[PDB]
Amino acid sequence: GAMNSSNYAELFNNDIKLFVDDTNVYRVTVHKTFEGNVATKAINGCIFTLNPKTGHLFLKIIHTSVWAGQKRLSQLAKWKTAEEVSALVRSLPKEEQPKQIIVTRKAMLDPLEVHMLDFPNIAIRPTELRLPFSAAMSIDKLSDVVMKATEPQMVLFNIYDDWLDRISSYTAFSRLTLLLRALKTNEESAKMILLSDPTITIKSYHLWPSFTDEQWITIESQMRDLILTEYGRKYNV
Amino acid sequence: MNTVPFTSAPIEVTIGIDQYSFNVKENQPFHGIKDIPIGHVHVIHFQHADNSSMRYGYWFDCRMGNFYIQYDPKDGLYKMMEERDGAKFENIVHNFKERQMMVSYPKIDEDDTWYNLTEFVQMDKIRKIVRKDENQFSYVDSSMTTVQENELSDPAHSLNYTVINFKSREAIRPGHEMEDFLDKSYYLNTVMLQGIFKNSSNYFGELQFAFLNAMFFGNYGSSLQWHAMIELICSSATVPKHMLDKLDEILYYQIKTLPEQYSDILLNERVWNICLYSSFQKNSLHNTEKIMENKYPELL
Ligand SMILES: O=C(O)c1cc(-c2ccccc2)no1
Repeated sequence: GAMNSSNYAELFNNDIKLFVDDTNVYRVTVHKTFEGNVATKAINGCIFTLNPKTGHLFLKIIHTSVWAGQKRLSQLAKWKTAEEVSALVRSLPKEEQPKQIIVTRKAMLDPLEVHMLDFPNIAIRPTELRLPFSAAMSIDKLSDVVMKATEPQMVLFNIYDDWLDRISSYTAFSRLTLLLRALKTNEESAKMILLSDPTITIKSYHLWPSFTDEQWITIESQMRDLILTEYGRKYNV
Repeated sequence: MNTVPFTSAPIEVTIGIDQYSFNVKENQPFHGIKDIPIGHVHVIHFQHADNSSMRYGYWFDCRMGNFYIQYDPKDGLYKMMEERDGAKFENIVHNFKERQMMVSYPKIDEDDTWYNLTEFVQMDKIRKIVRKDENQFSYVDSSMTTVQENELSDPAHSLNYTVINFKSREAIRPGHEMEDFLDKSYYLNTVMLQGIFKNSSNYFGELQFAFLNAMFFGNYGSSLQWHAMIELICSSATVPKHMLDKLDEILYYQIKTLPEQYSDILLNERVWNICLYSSFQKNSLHNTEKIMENKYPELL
């Protein structure tokens, strides 16, 4: 069934599972036309498919050519997402296939269920967590690969860098969600908190800076302050 | 015209014959139903006065044999039986008719209601949904489950309706997932009509039989099947015009006949609002839409 805060530790047990977020699949800019009407222009998107235990991210880049000459693009995007997740599962060896796929938006349930009929033992579930995965495109190296793509492409990342050498997957996911929530709430300020100290850098093969354990405590506290600050500005508190 | 005599009526019971019903008192001198129109299937159904649990009844066709009803005090119900001795049968019926111990099937001459509800229903198809090959008539009751219900538990006592499931491999061609899920025309025309039912008349017959079992017995799985067969047509972009026009007639007379006070339990709001107002065929059911809006506007 649904996934929430009561069964939160289930994300870090030994049953393979993937989160699928479709927020960034169909992305557009809205603009005026010469005649004063409004038009959309699509830009490249991505499917965010994440294993929360290992940090493995299957980023399928959605190139704007997939929309050419198609109708009802917001509906099509859900079915394209489900098509691509199904193709990913079929490409994995049996012992790597998930036992559960958790979708961040309930509108993905029927498209994914229909594309996965051949896998009746893979559970397709919603979640009551409000997960900030839309902010993935605020991670510079992810945004760069998506915008430079000239054709469909799958790129593999570990979204936890090397953190699991030092912390549990529960703690790593909690850190990721806090970082993404901060980037979603005030991107510029979060990026400034993450990059202000120039002596701490991002390794070529990483997504985030090489903070020590104590520096991650400081960063996490700065991110929580940013979020609370923004909540106060929003609601006049 | 044909006759279904009763040996007797030892327990108080409401007796239905098609869309008609009447009450018989405990040990009243009731000996059956006469003037039953030849040319249609019929259903004779029962609800005991002292225990309204289990509505039950029998589908039959007087052209296929001489049938009578007798109460079984061991199993506690009125049973249909066939009499093979033709002259005994006529002799019994004549005694009962001469003493005016039968009610008359009360058909008004202007009235096509029963034909309109059973136009596509044939006994041979009933006997494949309800499997009891030793009898020419078919028993149905309120609690009987369907094959689909039993997959999601005595198979000998089940309603073998054709399984319809919109999220099944039968309904969805590999490679046509979005197409087939949003437009059920493949499933309707190739899988169901060409493949399983062979023609629209058999499809409508099963739809009409499902409705009648839901209405007369309160059989829940029958109601599910009736709604699924409507939704399958309405959710298809490509349906032969003659089928759409016939479906409008079929549903109009079903909605016309439904007891007003049974609507909360016999009509699925989601299915009807989808079919009348959102589906491909939302503008193809003019007669049904008009009666639904004037008779059950709350549902919508
Ligand atoms: O490494 C970079 O690209 C970087 C760091 C900053 C920055 C600017 C203002 C305050 C804090 C950090 N801008 O770019």
